[PDB]
Amino acid sequence: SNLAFSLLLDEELSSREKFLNNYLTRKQHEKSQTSEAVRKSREDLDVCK
Amino acid sequence: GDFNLKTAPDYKIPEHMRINAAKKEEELGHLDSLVHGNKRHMNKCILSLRDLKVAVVEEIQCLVQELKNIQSTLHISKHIPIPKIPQIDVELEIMKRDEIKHVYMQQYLVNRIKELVVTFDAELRLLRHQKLKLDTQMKLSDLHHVTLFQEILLL
Amino acid sequence: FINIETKKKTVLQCSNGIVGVMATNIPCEVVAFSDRKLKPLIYVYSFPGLTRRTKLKGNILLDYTLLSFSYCGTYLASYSSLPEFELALWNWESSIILCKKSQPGMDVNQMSFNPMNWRQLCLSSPSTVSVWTIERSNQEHCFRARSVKLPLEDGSFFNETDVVFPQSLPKDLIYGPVLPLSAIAGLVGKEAETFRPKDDLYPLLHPTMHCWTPTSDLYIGCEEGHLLMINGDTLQVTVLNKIEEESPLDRRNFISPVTLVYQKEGVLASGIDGFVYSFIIKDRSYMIEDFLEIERPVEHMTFSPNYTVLLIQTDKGSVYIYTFGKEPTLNKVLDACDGKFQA
Amino acid sequence: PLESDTIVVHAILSDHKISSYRLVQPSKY
Amino acid sequence: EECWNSMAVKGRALKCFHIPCVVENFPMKARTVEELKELERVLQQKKIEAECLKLPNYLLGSLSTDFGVDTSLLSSQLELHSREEKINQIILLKDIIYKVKTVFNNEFDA
Amino acid sequence: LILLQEEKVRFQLNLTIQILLKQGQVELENFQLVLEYSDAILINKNIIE
Amino acid sequence: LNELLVVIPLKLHQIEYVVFGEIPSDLSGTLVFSNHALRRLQERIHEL
Repeated sequence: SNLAFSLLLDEELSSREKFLNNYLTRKQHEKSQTSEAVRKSREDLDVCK
Repeated sequence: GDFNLKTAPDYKIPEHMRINAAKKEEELGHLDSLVHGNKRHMNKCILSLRDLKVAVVEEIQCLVQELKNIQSTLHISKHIPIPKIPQIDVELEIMKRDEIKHVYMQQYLVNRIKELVVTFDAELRLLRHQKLKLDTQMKLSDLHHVTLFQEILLL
Repeated sequence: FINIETKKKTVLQCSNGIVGVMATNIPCEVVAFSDRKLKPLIYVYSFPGLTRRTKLKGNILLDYTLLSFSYCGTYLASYSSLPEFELALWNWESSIILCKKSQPGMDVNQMSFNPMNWRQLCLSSPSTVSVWTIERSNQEHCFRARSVKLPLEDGSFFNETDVVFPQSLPKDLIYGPVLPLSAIAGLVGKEAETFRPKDDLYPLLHPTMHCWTPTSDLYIGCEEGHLLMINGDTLQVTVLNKIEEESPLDRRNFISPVTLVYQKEGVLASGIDGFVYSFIIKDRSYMIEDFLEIERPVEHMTFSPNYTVLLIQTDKGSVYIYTFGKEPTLNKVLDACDGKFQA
Repeated sequence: PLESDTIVVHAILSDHKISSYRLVQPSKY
Repeated sequence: EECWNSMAVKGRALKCFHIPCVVENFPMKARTVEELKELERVLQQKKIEAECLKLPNYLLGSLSTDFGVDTSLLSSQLELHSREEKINQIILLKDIIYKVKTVFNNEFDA
Repeated sequence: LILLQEEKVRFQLNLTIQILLKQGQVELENFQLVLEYSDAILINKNIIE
Repeated sequence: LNELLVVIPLKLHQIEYVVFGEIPSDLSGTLVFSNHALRRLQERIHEL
């Protein structure tokens, strides 16, 4: 009973690791969208100013 | 000075500290009551999990029947496979609109079945977490039962 | 199109099939309707000429579940129908999608722009309320959804313990450390993070109808009889308390608001009983008064722009108009039959 | 002397299962 | 059928002639061919592990040495860090339980 | 993810083990009634002496 | 009763008597003690 116990805590930690990796992958793309919008805003701000 | 000992000949047992067979038997009775109570609580939880399994299988049955009903009006070329049951000019436009409409009810019922299956398996993950916590508890409960019974037999 | 005073009916035939969702922008006198077919072109027409101003075309393939014009009229949000479930903001004058976001799984029952802030858009589903911020830079727009925590069915607030990282219980020093509850069977993936107890699947309040305050708050009705505040910025929730004056021997203690429209003195609610109620709301409490009785249950209700004409639509299609300060108050414009003509 | 037999609930997607205790009546103590 | 064909060693009692003492055997089920195959597999696996490598009872945490059961093939309780190692130790301890029960059941039959 | 990986390593090193201890002059309050050995710690007898 | 053999399992960090990084090869001089009773012995030193 004590050795069927530490088998699967590791799987739970791997599960949270997978969820965090997926969240990181999505948030990098969202940061890329925001950076692209900021980059186009700089040049349009300068031209229109 | 000195701490409470139970070996040294200079030490004499206090008369209240004198452990007898009646004390040991009452202690084993209280331990057995604790064992039976913990086992009864877990078995009640497992019975609730079994009835929950029956309920979620019935809900998946209803969703699969609704899936067949919406697939009856669905064109074959945009079919999505049925989740398995658990065991204990104008006319073409709105025709294809009906096709993709039944496609997304198909996807919604498949995702709902997936959610129910995942949540039931996760309910089993809960109660298996409460299983090996108490399995490790009752195995030592039998171990200390043997220790007290050895103390019962000798004393 | 039915004129109220002259009772004239004019038909604008959708030449390609049955009309889908319907919306109007009154300050521009434009009528945007979706067509329920393969290409959900939002036909924006101008009234009374019935002239097709524009067709809005997206990536959608059926329809839009809801269309909602902004109070300024320069923007039109569309919550799309099956299968995309895309919320898209349209500059319908230029037919340009400023932003779009797909949310498969949640079904918006009502959406509404904030009348004083076109950047705030509320979407109410049977299970969640979401406030959407349209965040713009230069020409790019994006949707930032903000789901709002809803109270339980008794109105209480659930304190969500971190399921993945439970707090430190006293370690039983023989039987292993206290693990997260989905460990000891171990479904590896997003199932462990969506993992919740089915014995602790506490139901939430069902949001039926939301309307906007002049102060950017949200009046939300529940099928449990509750009325909820949601601030459009802080998203705070506080359940209203009914001022129960001790009037005994009446079974009207439960009122489920089918729809809620704001009035200058409170909220006009409608029940399944066929009764329109006046909810006079003070800071954290409300009083219910009997405002109107109708033979059939009320489905939809709306105000006129001058807030003197009150459109009340029943479930069978009967249309009544309550004119404020004029006798008779209630006038039946449409008498509804079963509609299913067989012979 | 059996109070409740061992019942095993199985998962659907996974092979994870739980077995109940073979409950007997408590001892005369 | 379900009670009696399953038990290779049937649940039996032994009563003293004059003492009210009852000794019961371990009611084994039929030791499966799968169980004997994993017995032999882990036996040669731990034997070649010991050969590649070439202790008190409480560091092991077992008193199965009191019944003549070979527990030198048990991995250390401080080294069971991996899932395969803990599963291997689980099935080793199941076999060791059967071996202790076999020793007692031989004495019971005597 | 960093704290989760550190917890993963620490929990993989923290093994639930069983150790045999005789009751030779053992001083454990509530040893007989309740099962909990959370107060039980293995020390030398010379420390107590 | 002291001579009786019992099972008192403990965790990894419940072992305060560690010799050369391991639990030693003899339990003759070892002693399972209550955690709060060991602090009471140390506090009574300062009290005295």
